[PDB]
Amino acid sequence: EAKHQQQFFQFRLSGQTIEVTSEYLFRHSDNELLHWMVALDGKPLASGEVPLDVAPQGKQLIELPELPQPESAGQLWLTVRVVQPNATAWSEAGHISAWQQWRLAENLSVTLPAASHAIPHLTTSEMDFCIELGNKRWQFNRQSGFLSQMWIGDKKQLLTPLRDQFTRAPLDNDIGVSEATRIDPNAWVERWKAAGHYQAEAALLQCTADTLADAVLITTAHAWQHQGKTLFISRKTYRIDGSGQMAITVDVEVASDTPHPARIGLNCQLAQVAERVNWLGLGPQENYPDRLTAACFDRWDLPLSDMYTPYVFPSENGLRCGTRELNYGPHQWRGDFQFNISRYSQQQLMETSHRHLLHAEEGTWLNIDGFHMGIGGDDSWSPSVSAEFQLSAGRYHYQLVWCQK
Amino acid sequence: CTADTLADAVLITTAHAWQHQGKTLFISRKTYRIDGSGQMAITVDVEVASDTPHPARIGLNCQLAQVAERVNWLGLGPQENYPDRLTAACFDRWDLPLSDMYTPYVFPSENGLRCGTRELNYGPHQWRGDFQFNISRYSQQQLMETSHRHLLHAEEGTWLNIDGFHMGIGGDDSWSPSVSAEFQLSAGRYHYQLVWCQK
Repeated sequence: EAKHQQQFFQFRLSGQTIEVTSEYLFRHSDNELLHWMVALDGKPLASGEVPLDVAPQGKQLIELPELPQPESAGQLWLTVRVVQPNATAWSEAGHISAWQQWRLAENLSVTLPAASHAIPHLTTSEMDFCIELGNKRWQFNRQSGFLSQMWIGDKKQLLTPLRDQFTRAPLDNDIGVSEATRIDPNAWVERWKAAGHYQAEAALLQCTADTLADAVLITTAHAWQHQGKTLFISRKTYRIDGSGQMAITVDVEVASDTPHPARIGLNCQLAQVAERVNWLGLGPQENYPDRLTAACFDRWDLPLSDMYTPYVFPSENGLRCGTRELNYGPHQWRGDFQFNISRYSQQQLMETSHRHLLHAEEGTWLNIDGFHMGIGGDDSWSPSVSAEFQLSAGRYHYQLVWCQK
Repeated sequence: CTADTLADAVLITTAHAWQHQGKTLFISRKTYRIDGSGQMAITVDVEVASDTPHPARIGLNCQLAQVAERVNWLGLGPQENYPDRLTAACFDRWDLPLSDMYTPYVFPSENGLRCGTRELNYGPHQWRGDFQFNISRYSQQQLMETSHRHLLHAEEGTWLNIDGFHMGIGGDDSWSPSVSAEFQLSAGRYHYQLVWCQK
């Protein structure tokens, strides 16, 4: 982020041309070339290299060629980079000094899914709701109202039920100068624990199931309470399609008087560990709602070890925003969400105070959040998060599609 | 366009798409739920293309067949307020005549919008949820076509426009786009829920 925000080259896309403005004051652009690439949902279509000849604090105009626009559904992204060909005394050959990305024309998906010939079968137990579709199987716990288990063949895929998560591991900016012996009432973590965010117990309100013509609909509605005061109300709709897709639509209502939650989304612990994570979204670095300018939208395939940022003081880390697709092992999640996946739970990151004392848990912890709250950074003793990055709307909605690839 | 009965409700799933010259601009997916108590639950999800210009409105539109003399809404009022001009309005219960719902601008344009509305009672109809509503005797197409307020004529029934999201009005100048980026409909995906019942 520091590298992207301190670039000596500013880019402005107008129509099809690109205005490049140098911020150098004394040197001429003699060791830089511009490399542009157009990608449809992570799949490249066209590319080219244009040398840069920019005067100090000057202007240059680059006229792009005919950009291919296919009729396939997706979003076209244009990414430009500045590459230094020769080796400077402080940089190697091929060093990138600046980059920028823009959203080109979008082709919305208007096609219809094929008719599901096979229909899901629903068994209504006294304490469970079990949906079977060939190899696929799901089991909802009627006592808790959450997705208790998923089955492919005879292998369990969930160690813990897929629940909601309105809390995160407190960051260094959230704690502030608050200790055990000194309590700062303005610190975000103290307001969260004072309102019972970390101690809220989910109470089941509604849990119904009914079969449709070609699908099975599960309607769940919970409420989080603390000392008789309701903080959050979550209403979820689960749809099992005959093609195998799980459509989860979640609506969250947050009280106005309670402190703004740091996270609105889901949480689970998968029973299978994988060595690769392939996500289409903003990356490949750790990015947040107030720190996503450096990240670029593309398809990134990275090992699970790089999903966890090795902060010595444990906190929330590894979040990737603007994620359009996420492939992990046999699981695929689609929609617009912010995901973080690691081997350590959020409660372990909260309890532990050193990274060397952290231990990898069974399975893999995954946190998919429809909405995430900022990190701040103006100072480490006062709330530094701007009002535009705080979860203060009151009503939130997000849709997830869970399938097996 | 599908319909199916539930254990205690009837679900209607509709999904449309707006196109122009072979290019899709907006995609609307609606879910209608008829409950046994009489409530209509309409959940609408709208997808807007990024390259197209930002729409000025995302919501519903209808023309009721009954005219009423009072409008009773719980929300921000009692004046005409907009997403960038709602600081003066206060949240309360306002009961006002239908004649005051239309601001008599001599040059016809969009008017009468009330933001932050939590409930809206008009005749036998009651709408609940979070929405921005404007109700008048003149359609939006008539306001577009007509250039004077004295040439406007009241149509049959009453035109109602309930919008989940509304875009700003500007006002810095009358010759350049004055609407700030925070008041523009540029998120891409929008969702709103309405409850229509008879009181």
